[PDB]
Amino acid sequence: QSLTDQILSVEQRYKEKQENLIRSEQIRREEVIYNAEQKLSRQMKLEE
Amino acid sequence: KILPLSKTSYNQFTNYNVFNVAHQETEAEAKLEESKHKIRQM
Repeated sequence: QSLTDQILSVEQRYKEKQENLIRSEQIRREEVIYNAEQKLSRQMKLEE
Repeated sequence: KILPLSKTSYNQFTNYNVFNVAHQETEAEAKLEESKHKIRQM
């Protein structure tokens, strides 16, 4: 029963390293996209 | 066991992290301002 409690605890710890992974991937794709949107702003250089 | 049936109501998907939602853009003006600037310049 303790092992079950261990097991669940560790499973939650495994999720943490994987939340870090999901956020790493999700945040990163958006970061690339809104680096791409810098060209919206270069096309604002156009306004300039 | 979700059987989301109600003839009187509709259930909300109540698993949404309300704290990180309801901030997309549309912003037609993001580019129209530039179009219009050029037009004003014209």
